[PDB]
Amino acid sequence: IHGQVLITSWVVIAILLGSAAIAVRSPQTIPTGGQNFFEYVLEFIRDVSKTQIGEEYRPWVPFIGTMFLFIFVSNWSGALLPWKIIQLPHGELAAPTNDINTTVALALLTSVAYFYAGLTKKGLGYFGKYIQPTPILLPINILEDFTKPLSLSFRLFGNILADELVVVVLVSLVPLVVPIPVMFLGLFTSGIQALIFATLAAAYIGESLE
Amino acid sequence: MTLNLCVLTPNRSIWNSEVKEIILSTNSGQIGVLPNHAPTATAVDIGILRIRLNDQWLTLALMGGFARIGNNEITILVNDAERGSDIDPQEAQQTLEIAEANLRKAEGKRQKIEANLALRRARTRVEASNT
Amino acid sequence: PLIAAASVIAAGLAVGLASIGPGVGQGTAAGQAVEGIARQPEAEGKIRGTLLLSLAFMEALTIYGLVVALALLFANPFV
Amino acid sequence: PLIAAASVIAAGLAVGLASIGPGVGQGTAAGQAVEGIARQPEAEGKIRGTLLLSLAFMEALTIYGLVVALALLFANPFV
Amino acid sequence: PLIAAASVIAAGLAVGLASIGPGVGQGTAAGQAVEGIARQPEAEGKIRGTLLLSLAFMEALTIYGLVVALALLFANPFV
Amino acid sequence: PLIAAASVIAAGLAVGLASIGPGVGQGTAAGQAVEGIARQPEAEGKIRGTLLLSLAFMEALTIYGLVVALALLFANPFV
Amino acid sequence: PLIAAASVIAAGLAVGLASIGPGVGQGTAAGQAVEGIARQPEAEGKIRGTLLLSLAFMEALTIYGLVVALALLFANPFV
Amino acid sequence: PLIAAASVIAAGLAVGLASIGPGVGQGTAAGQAVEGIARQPEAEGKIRGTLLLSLAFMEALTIYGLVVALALLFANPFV
Amino acid sequence: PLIAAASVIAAGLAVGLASIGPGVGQGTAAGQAVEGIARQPEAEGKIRGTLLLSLAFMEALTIYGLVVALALLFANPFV
Amino acid sequence: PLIAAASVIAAGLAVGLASIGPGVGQGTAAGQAVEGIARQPEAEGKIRGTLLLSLAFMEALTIYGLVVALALLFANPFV
Amino acid sequence: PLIAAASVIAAGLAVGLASIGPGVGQGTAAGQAVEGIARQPEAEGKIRGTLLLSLAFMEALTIYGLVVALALLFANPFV
Amino acid sequence: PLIAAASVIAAGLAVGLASIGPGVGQGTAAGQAVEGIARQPEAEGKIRGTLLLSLAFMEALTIYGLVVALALLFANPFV
Amino acid sequence: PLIAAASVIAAGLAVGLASIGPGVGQGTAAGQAVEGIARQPEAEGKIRGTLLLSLAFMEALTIYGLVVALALLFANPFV
Amino acid sequence: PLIAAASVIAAGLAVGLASIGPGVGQGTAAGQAVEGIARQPEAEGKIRGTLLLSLAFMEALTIYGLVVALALLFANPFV
Amino acid sequence: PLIAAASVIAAGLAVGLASIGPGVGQGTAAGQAVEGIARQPEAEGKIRGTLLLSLAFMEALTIYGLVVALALLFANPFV
Amino acid sequence: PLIAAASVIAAGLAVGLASIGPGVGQGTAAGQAVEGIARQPEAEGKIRGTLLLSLAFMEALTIYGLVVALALLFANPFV
Amino acid sequence: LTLPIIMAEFLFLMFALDKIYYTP
Amino acid sequence: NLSVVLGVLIFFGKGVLSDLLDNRKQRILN
Repeated sequence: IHGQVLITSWVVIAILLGSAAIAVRSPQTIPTGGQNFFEYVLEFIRDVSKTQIGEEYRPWVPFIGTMFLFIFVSNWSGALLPWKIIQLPHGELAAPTNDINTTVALALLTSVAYFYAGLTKKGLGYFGKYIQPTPILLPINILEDFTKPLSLSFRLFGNILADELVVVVLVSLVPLVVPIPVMFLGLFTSGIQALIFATLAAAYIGESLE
Repeated sequence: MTLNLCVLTPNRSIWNSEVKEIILSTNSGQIGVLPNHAPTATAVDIGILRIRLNDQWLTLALMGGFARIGNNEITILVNDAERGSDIDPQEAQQTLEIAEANLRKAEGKRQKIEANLALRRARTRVEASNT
Repeated sequence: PLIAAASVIAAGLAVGLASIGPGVGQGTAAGQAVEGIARQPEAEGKIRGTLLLSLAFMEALTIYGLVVALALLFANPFV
Repeated sequence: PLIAAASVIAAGLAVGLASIGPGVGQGTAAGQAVEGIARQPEAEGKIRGTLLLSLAFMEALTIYGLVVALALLFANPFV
Repeated sequence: PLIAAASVIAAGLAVGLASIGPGVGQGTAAGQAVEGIARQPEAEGKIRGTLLLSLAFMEALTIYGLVVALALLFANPFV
Repeated sequence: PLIAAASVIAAGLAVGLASIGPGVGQGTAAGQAVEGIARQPEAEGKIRGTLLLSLAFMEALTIYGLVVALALLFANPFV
Repeated sequence: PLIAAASVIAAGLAVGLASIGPGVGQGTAAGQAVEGIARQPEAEGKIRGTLLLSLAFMEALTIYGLVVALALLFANPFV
Repeated sequence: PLIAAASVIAAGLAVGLASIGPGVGQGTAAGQAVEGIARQPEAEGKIRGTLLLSLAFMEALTIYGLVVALALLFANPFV
Repeated sequence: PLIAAASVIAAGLAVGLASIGPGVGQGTAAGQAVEGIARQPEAEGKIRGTLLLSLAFMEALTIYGLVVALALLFANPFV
Repeated sequence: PLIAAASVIAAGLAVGLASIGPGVGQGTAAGQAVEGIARQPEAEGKIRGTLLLSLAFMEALTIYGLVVALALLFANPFV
Repeated sequence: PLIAAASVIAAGLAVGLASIGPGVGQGTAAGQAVEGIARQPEAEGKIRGTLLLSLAFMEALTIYGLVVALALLFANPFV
Repeated sequence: PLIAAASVIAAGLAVGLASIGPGVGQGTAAGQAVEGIARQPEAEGKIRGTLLLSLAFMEALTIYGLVVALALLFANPFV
Repeated sequence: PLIAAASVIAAGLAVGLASIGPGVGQGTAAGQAVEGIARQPEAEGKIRGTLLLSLAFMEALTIYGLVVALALLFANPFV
Repeated sequence: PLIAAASVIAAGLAVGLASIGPGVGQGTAAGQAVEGIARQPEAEGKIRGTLLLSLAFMEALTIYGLVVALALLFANPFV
Repeated sequence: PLIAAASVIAAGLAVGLASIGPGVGQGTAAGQAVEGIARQPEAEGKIRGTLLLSLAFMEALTIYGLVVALALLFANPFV
Repeated sequence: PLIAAASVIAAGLAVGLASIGPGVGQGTAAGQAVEGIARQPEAEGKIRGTLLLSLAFMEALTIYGLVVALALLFANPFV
Repeated sequence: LTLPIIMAEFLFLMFALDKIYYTP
Repeated sequence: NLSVVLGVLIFFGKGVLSDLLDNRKQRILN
């Protein structure tokens, strides 16, 4: 396996598996500090899903919330985790998203997701790729089918991996006193692009469902 | 060449004297005029008309309108005109206070836009008064 | 070798040639949407979500060149 | 000694020059979108789809440059 | 030696220069279109059909450059 | 040798410019079309047919550069 | 030799530029044209003639460079 | 050799830019012209005359460069 | 040797640029002339003469360049 | 030597060409922002939030060039 | 020799730029002239006067480059 | 030697091309602010801080180039 | 031999730029002039005073580059 | 030898671009400022300080480049 | 021979750019001047003072370049 | 040779771009100022000092280039 | 095909962990 | 050092997010 990413992705997935039990740990009808964030993020899933997917947003609530909150916790492990002293001879210790493979996995997941919706809910024989509006629109089918997953992934992946490198490229020259607005802009936009992959996934499901 | 300044309101005309220098505010800002400006039509907001006839530039208030600065003529069509010195500054200022109070009360949309209107027109009455 | 020199020229000029477009784009977009937030203040969020999605779409453009520059610099399959 | 140099110069320049057009066109489209949104808030649920689809067609023109540059990076036929 | 270098620098430059024009064209078409929706938002489908057809047209404008660059990458008659 | 190399880079720059010009052109044309839509949806045929014809005039532009690039690449008469 | 290279790069730049000019030309012309057709609904049976004759006058401006490309690539007295 | 390659490259550059200019010119001309024909649909025949007059005025400028280029190509006094 | 080459390159560049510039000049002029024909119909005879006079003033510009190229091509006093 | 001079010129050039956009970007954004602030005393904070949002979003772009210049300056695995 | 070879490219750029500048100059000047003409249908000749004054003053720029070009080409002092 | 001859041009163009962009944007934003300031006398002190902070954001892009320049000039490791 | 070879390029480029700039300059100025002449005819004669004075000021700009070119041609102490 | 030789070209181009950018910046800023004074005559005491502080923050933007130019003239720890 | 060669091109380009800039500078300045004075000749002779002062300040930038060009021309301290 | 020849081209470029930027800047600023004098024909007392301070702070950017020009011509620490 | 291998690996990984987290 | 400053400011940000959300849950409770 590609170890340099997998080793740290294991402990980030451990953070995920613990947040899986955070649900069943504390029941609060009125959630005070911290859990109100959980309810607000559930509301955020409601927002993006009901806004873009359409009707069967709720069985896709899991599939959108997973990538959204996972980009959240991976931004956490990338920047906000104190990792100055730790040293690995296998490679840099930045984030789970350091490898292309995680983002192409999210890509294929979203792709087969809207393909699944468009094959089940619509007909099996033909879906939006079939050339109904104008029968000479096969280049549109080819291009969009070929470009959606990989660049869908690249949109997030580029910024996240770029900052994951830029942080150590900055510390290699100047200590942490200078790179901190860079950390700020990164922690700013890394959750936005999480939202972006989420809403574009949702829009592709809506395309499949229409 | 020479122009005429004839303000006129929905009841009558409150000026017909041929003046030298009119400078009135507009929605876009201010425009100044001296004899024979080019043909022009300028929407004039609620701003004083400090009319500099040679020796005396006396303040005139107006409460919204329109203007036409064509050849040898300046027609000022406003809802109401008032020479600045006509209004007492004490009651002018007290009505400025009541106007600000009206906008303070006016949380509603209808009442608040009409009160903003009344406010601005009352404040310009103050500014016309003591000058 | 000379491969290092030309590759480094590329790693320098790539992000510089990238960063110009989304500059003017983000500028006009932010200006217009903020004038809209001024015009109708209550529509702040309905302006802001759309502006933000466009903004991230523009960040992707420049980040293509940044990724090319970084993959050229450190993880270089040539040098 | 020269083929890799020219390949990497081309890969840098392509991914730089890809973001020129879309980088400013997306700002134009999204500004004039969010202006119609601020103008009438109701149609926004419709407007967002049109503007994101324009964003897709426009992100395509930078996807192309990144793809050619990455092909010169990894799957390079002439080196 | 020189043939591969020039072929590959042209392969990069083609797609790099390719996306300047339509990258502003699609944006300005989408912006005028979305400003056209603000008045009549039910004819949004009408505007969307025209814009989508013209976006296929404008995507051809760069996909032809990409065709030249791919026929220069893999379908080479020279080396 | 040098000849096929220069023919290649000529084809590349040619298809690049043939992309650039027609791109912004078609975009302005489609933009003012989708702007003029605003007065009536019922003129949509009179808009779309004329625009599609004019964009065929404008695609002949880029296809000129593309067929010239093909004549340089595949039907290279000098090498 | 260079006798080939100079002429072929001449043809390439010629067709590229002959495209890039009439590109914005026909673009703004057809944009105002469809704007006029939409603005005046009776006039469509008249606007088409003037628009298309202007379009052909503009197409000549690029067929000049295209026949230049042909006479340089194939019908060269210098080869 | 040198004078031949110089002749063909001079012809290429000359036709390139001589096709550039009149494109933009006649484009904005026809645009503002059809704008006017929308603003006055009564005098279209009288518009047509001055239009075609100015358009021939413009095409003369392309003919100048094309004559210079064909003289550099076929009727050359320097070879 | 170098005299003929540099002379013909000079002629080509001179004509190319001198046919770019007066092009956009003529375009703006003719456009404003036809838009003036629109809004004020009863000016036509005065419009035609003044427009053609100014257009000839603009023609002298590229007449200069064309005849300069003809002098450096045909009647070269140096070779 | 050679590669080190290449790295330092790339370090300068990266920021030099990646810097040119964010200036006019922030300019247009803050300009329409402050015009809106003047248009209404209320929305200034909702203006300033989205404004500094876009300003930091913009600053990120030039910071990318700053860090790639720092890497070509000190921390470069090729020198 | 080298001097007479190098002088002609300089004179060519001279005449080219000299023809460009006053091109757009006279263009916009005569454009706003015919705009004033369509404004005042009576004062057209009095307009024409200042128009020809302006056109001659703008053409002076290009006649200066032309007398320099003739003094370098035909009445060359240095060769 | 050669390296120090490179770094100085690098730092110079770095500061210049970092100054150019903000040199465009600051004037725009500050000019729109000083147009909007005279409108409402209340919001002046509010607009002051917004403008100063945004202009400092723009000056950030040039102090970045200054940091690059000082590390290239004084704290240079290569020479 | 070499000084006289260098003088020509300076003279030509100087006169070319000198006709480029103030050409469009005087175009804009005299265009707004003749445009406003229609607004108030009675004063056009005394306005022509400002016109002639400013146009002399502008033609001085070109005469400066011209006399520099004439000094480079005829009266050079280095030849 | 070459270090100081390249220092001078660096200083020149640096101060050049540092003059280019904030030049047009100060232009647009000062123009809209004096226009803000032109609308309301009372705006003088309001706008003076704000305008001058804007111009000062533009002054420092180019004084960074001027300091670098003068240091690369005199403060040369390399030669 | 080379020093006097380079100082020549120096003076030429100096006066060239010097005459470029204030060309459009004075152009737009005098244009706004005369359009305003035409639509309102009330303060004509009193604006003429500020007009001539503005043109004097705008000729300052070219008189600096002209005197430095003349110092490069005649009073060379190096050769 | 290299020092004394290389320096003066840089000085010329310095003063040239120092007239390039502030030229157009000062132009548009003085133009909006004089249009302001034309709009309000009696605000001259507030207009004089503002316009002259703005023209001075524009001339500063060219006086800087003049200072570096004199420091390159007379007080060169290198020769 | 090593990178597609790691892609399919993380695909199944997200499959299982996604489901087991994001149902309850 | 600056790591501590960053952690403290991010703690403040967690606090402002949590208290705005507590205000929302106060709306729901009312």
